Amino acid sequence: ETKVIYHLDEEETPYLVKIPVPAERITLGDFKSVLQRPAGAKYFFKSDDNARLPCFNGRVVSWLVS
Amino acid sequence: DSIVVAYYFCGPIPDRTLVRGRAVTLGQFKELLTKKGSYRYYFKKVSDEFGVVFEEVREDEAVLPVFEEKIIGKVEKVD
Repeated sequence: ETKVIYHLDEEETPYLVKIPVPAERITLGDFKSVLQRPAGAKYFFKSDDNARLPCFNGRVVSWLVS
Repeated sequence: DSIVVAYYFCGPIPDRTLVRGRAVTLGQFKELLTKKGSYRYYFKKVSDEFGVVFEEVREDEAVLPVFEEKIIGKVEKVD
């Protein structure tokens, strides 16, 4: 289970969602399967569905744009 | 014995309600709601686990976090 903190658009306080996939396999596909966000948002990270998400100490940090 | 609740129903700031205090539960919050099943709940919590967040709560038995002296929350719908 990986903790993912994402800033939605530009809201003050971000969101924290736990994804039941250990951080070795944390994919954008998993992030989408969790969020189930209308299309088509873009994603950035702090550092494709098959590609993994960069996480240090089991924390993913991301940004979303509608 | 009873605490204040204020949430966002996707968007609303519905009026701060009193809720009885036996540790307010997620199910205790969503029993105030109808036509659910596809709602999604977050609650502003003091945590910069490595400043504050809106942690998603999905279990009808989880304690709801307390911000300030209330339970500031945010419920939004899927599609």
